[PDB]
Parts: sequence; structure tokens; C-alpha cells
Amino acid sequence: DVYTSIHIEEYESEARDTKLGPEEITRDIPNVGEDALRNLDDRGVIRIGAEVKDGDLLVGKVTPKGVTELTAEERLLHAIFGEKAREVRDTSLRVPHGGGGIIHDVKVFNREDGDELPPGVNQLVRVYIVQKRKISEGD
Repeated sequence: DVYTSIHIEEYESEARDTKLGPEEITRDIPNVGEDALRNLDDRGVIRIGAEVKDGDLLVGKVTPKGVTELTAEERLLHAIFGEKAREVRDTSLRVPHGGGGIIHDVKVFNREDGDELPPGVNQLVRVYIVQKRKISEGD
């Protein structure tokens, strides 16, 4: 007996071409939790019906970096790890703590399907989160 509906969130995420000469979209989220990738598939995207939490981008977007861009720490790290490691930038989407809702729907467009895209973009994917709210019980 209340006048209120459910809200609908809309997130954006497109693979922007880097100035270092990109080739394809990849997923590289270092220092990430296992829970954030507990639903993520081999494609690098979270499946539908999965909740949302802080630090969970729910999307794998990272472009290649340059050579000089590296830091002195990476130079010495060579002897630490024994072998150089590819370095990229985190261009994925940022997700707030809690999220408010849950991943119930997700739209993803691919050029291979025949969908035209703007200049500088390689892919397009949006997330849909439904806000859930319930009255207060106990008082």
C-alpha cells in the first residue's frame, strides 16, 4: 500500500583504442579478489543473476601500455620474477560498494555481429542493475 516502483541502473563500458597501438580487448585485473571473478566466465564477463560488490568491475577492459611508461620497479622486478611481465592499464568500469541492486540483465554488442561503432571504440557493453527496496520490519 505504497506509491513506489523499482529503479533501473545503466552502466557503460567500451574498449577505447589506446595511443600505444591496440589490437584487441583483454582482461587484466591484478590484485583482484577471487569473489569478483567467481562468476566471471572465460570470456572475462560476469554472468547474469550475479550480485554486485565493491571493487567488482564486472567487466574486463585493459589496453596495452608503452615501454618507457614502465617504472624502475618493473626493471628490478625482472630479477625478482625471473621473467618480464606484460603491463597494461585498467580502463574497466568502476562499481560502487554494495551496488544497490543485482545483475539481472546485461547488453553486449559486437562488431562481428554487424553492429557499427563510433570512432575510437572497438566494443560496447552495458550492465543493468535493478534497485531493491523493502519496508522496515521490527519497528
